[PDB]
Amino acid sequence: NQALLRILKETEFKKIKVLGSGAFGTVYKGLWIPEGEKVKIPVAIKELREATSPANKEILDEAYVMASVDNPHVCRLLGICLTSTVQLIMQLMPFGCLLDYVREHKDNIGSQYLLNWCVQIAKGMNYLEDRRLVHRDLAARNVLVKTPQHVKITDFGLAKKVPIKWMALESILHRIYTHQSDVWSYGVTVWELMTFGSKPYDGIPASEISSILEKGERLPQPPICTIDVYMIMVKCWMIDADSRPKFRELIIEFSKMARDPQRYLVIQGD
Ligand SMILES: *[C@@H](CC(=O)Nc1cc2c(Nc3ccc(OCc4ccccn4)c(Cl)c3)c(C#N)cnc2cc1OCC)CN(C)C
Repeated sequence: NQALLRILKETEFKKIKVLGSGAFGTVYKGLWIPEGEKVKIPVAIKELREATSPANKEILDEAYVMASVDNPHVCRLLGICLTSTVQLIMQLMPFGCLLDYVREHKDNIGSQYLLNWCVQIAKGMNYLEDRRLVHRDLAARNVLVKTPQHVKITDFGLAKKVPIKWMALESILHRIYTHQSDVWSYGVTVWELMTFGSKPYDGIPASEISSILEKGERLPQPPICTIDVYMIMVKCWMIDADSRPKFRELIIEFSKMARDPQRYLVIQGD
């Protein structure tokens, strides 16, 4: 179709530096210069190394699926460069990533800027769930910042070495991913959010995990974060999928907290 996805050619941009990496591919702050038109436009870029190639085209059929998303908390794909390597370009969000960013400013951060981010990310999925689209990878590192008040969800639907420290039991056990597997990736993404970006399990061996969970363990309570909140992070880490809390229920609960965080997220700052 002729969606809102713009197909560009290698003669419209040229990376300039490396921002992030790891996962499927990397990313750089290239410079888009629409052909025939003029306007040094800035944009990122992901040169996905490989995947599996199970035609060299589907890579597109999905793009449009990435270009359809109609959510203010779910980054939408701009264009794409098809060739010896697929190039994913999009609007450059000058702000870091929910991950690093935060980390950067754990000082005067805010009980609100977070008690939302959790509502912004949760509100982001509730849409993906309504579209039969599974992320497969949800982490502070996979969430951009279009403003310390407007966060969006990047990277998702791509898969269509692994984030064991995020995935669930099944996904780790029986490579099974569902609208329930993320609810697990979420409650965590926030934890790293509450503990101002902190590699969960710092130490343990990705392997020893499948077990550590088999008996509900580790993943302490983010000092700050109060109680009722944690129950949200934990209740999301249930071994019985049908036990977790669908985001639709996560958005209504977080919105009930944000309207008075000073009492839900203790902090010795302000
Ligand atoms: C955080 C480092 C960090 O801040 N990295 C970034 C990333 C971006 C991105 N990210 C991004 C995401 C996806 C892209 O494409 C594929 C795609 C798009 C949408 C949905 C699914 N898949 C591309 Cl090309 C880039 C964007 C975008 N879009 C814009 N600006 C970014 C800035 C940036 O850092 C800026 C300093 C922790 N590291 C591990 C990465």
